[PDB]
Amino acid sequence: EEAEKAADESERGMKVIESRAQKDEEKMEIQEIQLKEAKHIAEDADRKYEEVARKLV
Amino acid sequence: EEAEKAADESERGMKVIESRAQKDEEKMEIQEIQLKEAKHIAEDADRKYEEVARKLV
Repeated sequence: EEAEKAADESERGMKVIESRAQKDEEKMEIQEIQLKEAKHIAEDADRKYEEVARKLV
Repeated sequence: EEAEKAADESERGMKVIESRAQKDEEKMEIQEIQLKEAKHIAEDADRKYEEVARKLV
């Protein structure tokens, strides 16, 4: 019971950190999207920079 | 032995998961850093866009 309880406590710890890994996986994925979008914009803003800068020229 | 093993599976679970959760925290932090760098590129790419777009106006 104590070992199983330890296993359960260990799983509870694990579920908090598994959930944390998942929160971080989700944040990572959100951030990965934000990265492709932040970089998309870095590039798009530069694409637009050139479109407008070209017009500026 | 199965319960202690379960404790060890759950504890190993935590070691792998905690380390993984940290790897995910790091990948997440990396995506945060990268999206922020990309976002900052976007802040400047957009800022530069604004400067040329404003200058275009």
